[PDB]
Amino acid sequence: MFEVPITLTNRKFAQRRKLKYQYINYISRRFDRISKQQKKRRRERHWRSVSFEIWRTVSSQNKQPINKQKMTYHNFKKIEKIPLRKMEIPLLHCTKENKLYFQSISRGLEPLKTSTSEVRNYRTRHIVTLTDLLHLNVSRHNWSLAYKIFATLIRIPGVQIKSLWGIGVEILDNLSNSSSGLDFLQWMCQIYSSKSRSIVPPFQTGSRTHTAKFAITYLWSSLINCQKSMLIDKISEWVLTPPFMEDAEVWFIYASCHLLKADINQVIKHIHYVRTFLKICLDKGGFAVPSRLIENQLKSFES
Amino acid sequence: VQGASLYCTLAEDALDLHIVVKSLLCDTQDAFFWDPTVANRLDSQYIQTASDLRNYRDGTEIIAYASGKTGSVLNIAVLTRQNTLHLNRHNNVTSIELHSPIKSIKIPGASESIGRRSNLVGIITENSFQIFRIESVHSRSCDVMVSSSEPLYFVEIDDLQVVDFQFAIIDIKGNWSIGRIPKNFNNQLIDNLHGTIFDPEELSSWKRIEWFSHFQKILVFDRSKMIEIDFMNNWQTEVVQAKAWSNIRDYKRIDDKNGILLTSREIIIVGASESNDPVRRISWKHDLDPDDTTLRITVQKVKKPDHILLVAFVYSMRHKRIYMHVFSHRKANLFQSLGCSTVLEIPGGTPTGIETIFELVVDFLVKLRNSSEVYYYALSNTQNSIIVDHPEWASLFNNADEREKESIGALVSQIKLKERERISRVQNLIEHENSHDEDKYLQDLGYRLSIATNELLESWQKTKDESILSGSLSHSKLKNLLENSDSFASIPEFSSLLDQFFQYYQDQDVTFIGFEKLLHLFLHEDVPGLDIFYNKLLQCWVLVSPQAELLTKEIVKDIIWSLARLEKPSLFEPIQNEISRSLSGPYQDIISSWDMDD
Amino acid sequence: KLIGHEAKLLFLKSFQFILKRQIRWLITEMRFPKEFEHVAKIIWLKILKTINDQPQEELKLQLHMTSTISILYLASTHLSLPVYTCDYIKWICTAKMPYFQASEILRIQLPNYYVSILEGSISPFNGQLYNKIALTCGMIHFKEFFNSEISCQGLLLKLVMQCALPPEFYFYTKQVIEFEETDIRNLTLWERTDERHTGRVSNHAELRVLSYFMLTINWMLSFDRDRQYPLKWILSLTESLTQRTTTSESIGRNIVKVVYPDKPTSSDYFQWSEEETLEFLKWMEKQFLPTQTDQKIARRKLYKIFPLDSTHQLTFIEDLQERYAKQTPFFPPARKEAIGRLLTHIASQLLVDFAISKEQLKDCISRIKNACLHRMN
Ligand SMILES: [Mg+2]
Repeated sequence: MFEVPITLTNRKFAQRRKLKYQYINYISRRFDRISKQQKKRRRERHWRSVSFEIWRTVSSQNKQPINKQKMTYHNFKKIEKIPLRKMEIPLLHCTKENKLYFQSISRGLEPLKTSTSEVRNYRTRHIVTLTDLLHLNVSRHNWSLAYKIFATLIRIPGVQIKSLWGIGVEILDNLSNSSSGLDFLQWMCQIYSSKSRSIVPPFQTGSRTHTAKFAITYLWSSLINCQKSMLIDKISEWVLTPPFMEDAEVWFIYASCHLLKADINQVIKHIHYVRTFLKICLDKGGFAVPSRLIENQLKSFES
Repeated sequence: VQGASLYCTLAEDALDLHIVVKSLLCDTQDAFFWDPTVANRLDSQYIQTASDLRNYRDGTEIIAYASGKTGSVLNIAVLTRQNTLHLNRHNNVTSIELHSPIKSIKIPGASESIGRRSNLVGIITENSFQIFRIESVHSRSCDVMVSSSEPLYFVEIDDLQVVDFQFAIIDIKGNWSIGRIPKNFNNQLIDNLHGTIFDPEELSSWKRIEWFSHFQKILVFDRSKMIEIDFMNNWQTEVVQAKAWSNIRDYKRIDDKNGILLTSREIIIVGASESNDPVRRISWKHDLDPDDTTLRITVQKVKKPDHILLVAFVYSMRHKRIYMHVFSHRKANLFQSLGCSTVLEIPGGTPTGIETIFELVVDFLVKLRNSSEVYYYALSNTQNSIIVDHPEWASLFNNADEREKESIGALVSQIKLKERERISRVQNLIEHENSHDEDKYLQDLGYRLSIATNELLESWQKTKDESILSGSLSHSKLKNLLENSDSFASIPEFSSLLDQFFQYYQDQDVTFIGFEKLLHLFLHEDVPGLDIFYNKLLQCWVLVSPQAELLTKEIVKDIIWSLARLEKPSLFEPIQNEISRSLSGPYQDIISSWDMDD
Repeated sequence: KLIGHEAKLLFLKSFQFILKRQIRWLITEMRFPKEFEHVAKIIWLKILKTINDQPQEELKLQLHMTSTISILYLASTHLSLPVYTCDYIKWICTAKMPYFQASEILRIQLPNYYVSILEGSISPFNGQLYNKIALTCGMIHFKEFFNSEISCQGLLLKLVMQCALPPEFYFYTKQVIEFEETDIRNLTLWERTDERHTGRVSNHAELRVLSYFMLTINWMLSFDRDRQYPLKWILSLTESLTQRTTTSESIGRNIVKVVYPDKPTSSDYFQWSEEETLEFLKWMEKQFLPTQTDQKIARRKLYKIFPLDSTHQLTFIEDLQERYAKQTPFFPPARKEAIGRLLTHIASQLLVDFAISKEQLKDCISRIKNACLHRMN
């Protein structure tokens, strides 16, 4: 009942994606007329935008006013009547289960069988049970079992690593033996920060623009490995190393390393330093508390 | 982490989970797809009528749930909470009959700012949209008299997704309308502000309207996107994500006005304003892990001194498991998350409604797929303090007529006295063990059977040249002398009989089958001797039955007989028909027939 | 590259080769008799001769894996060995007996039409096995050529021990069996088609055996006017049956539960004890080495970053003994409840074990229950 870390069984889900995006094409085409192939799916999915440190969103202002009813029954079935027969052609080439599939999604129903729930192959169903027991045990604080699940899982040849948060909080609460969650995280960053599609949402990413999760988590978690202290000029030494200038959150990591090192004229230079990286962190999508938690600490320091 | 070392690595707390407390409350293509336009067919919430507004009484708690063969009647009735929530003592459910099936019921409630509470409850059918006033419940007998704020069957021949609330707001697939409800009696409901969010390339029918901040500004949803509409000016916004990697899965307003709970796929989203104007929240969130389209959500809200914490129940239509996460509102508009937990429920089916109302108590009701029952549940933190009607099998066990009761009893008596015959019968056979009588019997037995076996081997010689098959007729047996089996009663001398019978017919062209390697399949460990078989079974059953020695002997006898080999003339006879069938076949299938591969 | 239009030869060669491979594993690892092999050459020879008495270059043959298991069971049943279908389902679902891969990863490249003819129709789990063995039993005739009487009494023993029933129920059910049949049990249910709608949900012998078994327990226990079987011991029996313990068997039935089509049984993997899950991962690192299909050494060191990793678990007759003792305290209308929950648990075990449906089983025991009421009234 949990996400599987394998590429999905191929045959039928792809031809359903065909039927879906092809019908989508015909209906939206005739819709723009009335307002006047993997590649078909590709263009179709294509033309579309693809007091604490909140990486704030984009709120509501400068957005266009309204629309008033576009779609009555008669007008909609006008737009629907023709693209459904065009669909009658390749529906004849696909399988019966996918006939009924298309007829149902095109009626507007939603399937209550998942892609996982209908893979129904030995090895994959077994991996489903394995991964499930991982997620369950990790919920159940059973870090020992959960760890066995995780190792046996990553052994399997099909699973690429989404499961890194599983192991991050896993070895974190484990404390037992193996090179800990920091080791794993900086490993994730060292292996997957260089060139050295289907499967890729944002919690595993490529180093063109932001590789997110693992990087910021080893960053903050390493500054907490300084919370173990009171190492710092190390963490901000290799935060000083990379150029990826848009990485504002690593600018607040930087300035946080300087505030933690500022806790004599050396301490001065560290306080001027954090004062700088806060504005070159106003460079990008802001992490702000105010000016008073930023500075008022630094005036308690100016003491 | 975030605030703990922004201040200047485990958590904030130790590790605590889920428990139950259960109770009954009330009773009332398609295999692979579902209708999104049917959200929830029962609500329960605090309502407050006019006569409740003369005094200071805080109204009452009511339930409204759908009923009927076609699910086309509304039932409204009052609750009284004492030790645990329960239906009223006089059980006078007030049900009103419609002719259209009920797809959605919700009772709206009200903000804390108005002082009042809702007086009404509204429903979407397959044919109409109706609003009901509850007017003047009275304790004389717990009556709930309601009035029918009039339907509007259809204006557009369009089904309507969601109703939100004095303001009757409707959404039909793509296009919405703000409207108003008449006052009490007998003019019905009108509108004048309208709009649409239509999107040709989203096929799923469900959209959703619920507003936001009580600011007189609404939210409209489809599985593609979330659109805010400031609707007493002219204002519209598509908030920041769209339809790239996940679908909007549900949204419900976490009860406090400025508070928003949205299930995506693999994300619990806590939208809610931290500005007077409407908002998004990207105050980070948790994620929950499927492809399931059928996920829904609800929150319960518990109050405490140092925080204000919200429990998020995400449930499904596929499995009876409930997936829970918890958030906290330390009103610096502070939100943090702690760790996940999930519970199960019971056999086949799944939730159609989950509805909420140094430890945590959170309580709700559930209604399961295809089960008219409504079950109250409660959940606690620590511990300081099947009733089978499977109608498929009971219909198979309870068979009706009285002669079909005394029929079964008749058969049971027949076999029971028969079993007495078995006991008394074999008893004396057990009295004679290692006797000279049982020796005589094992002799004339073993070689009497040897004589019959030879006869059957002669009548296997006459029919030997069949060569059409390779299985001799009715082979493996005692060979038509049956009384000779039973009468002995000493397993080891009988195993020795058989070993010396196999020894005796070692004159070739005869079957050989080693039992031990097959008892391996019975007891699941190596069973070398035919005796140790009897030993192990006798341990097991000597723990449990009288005359376990007699039965265990009768059953090791029955087994050893059931398997007592004597199949066709052996390995040299099969190869004859093997090759001769490998002849009548065409020449290159004969070339494909291949022994010893690799 | 790969053959065209007469890779019938290569097809039947990978098929036959896979068969003899499985036989090697069952004489070897299951201590079968060597005679089985010749019986298999005879049955596979008969249907090989029948498909090579068929003309068309259009293949029209369906040598699915169910045919492999079908001729194994057919031959085993001729030889009257006390193996039953559930032995096979267990054997293959636990990856012991090689099954799931057309020539497992290591072979031959064949026309993708035949690779699909193998990988497809792989599951036995809705009675596909019973239907395919009756289908083979038509394809070449059971009656004269072979002896298609099932090894009934060992299945009774298998069944009583599989519950924890006292040995009286062996003779009970054996007697109801003789009552409706007088012990005559066939293998064909064949009239080559797909069509069937009455009389033929219940004519695979085993399913009727299970049906008599269930019925027996219900009748017998609900009419012990003697009061021989206490209102309690039915509960203690249900609980000793329910206690998830870690023997080879129950661990196996968990492994089968994982690939059974219908819920609940997968909710059953949800409710595994810690030891069940542990012995599970054990079976995963043992029998999912039978898996299928620079940076590579970087993943040998990468995976070698976290460890890949006096016998506690007890045997079968040990567990059996101990629940027999767990009820050893042996010496009013809501006891029907105890009857019913016991029957439904037993049913559950049989459904996963014999790879059929809830609806299938209750269809059969319903039909044959009315078939005993009819010859009783
Ligand atoms: Mg968009």
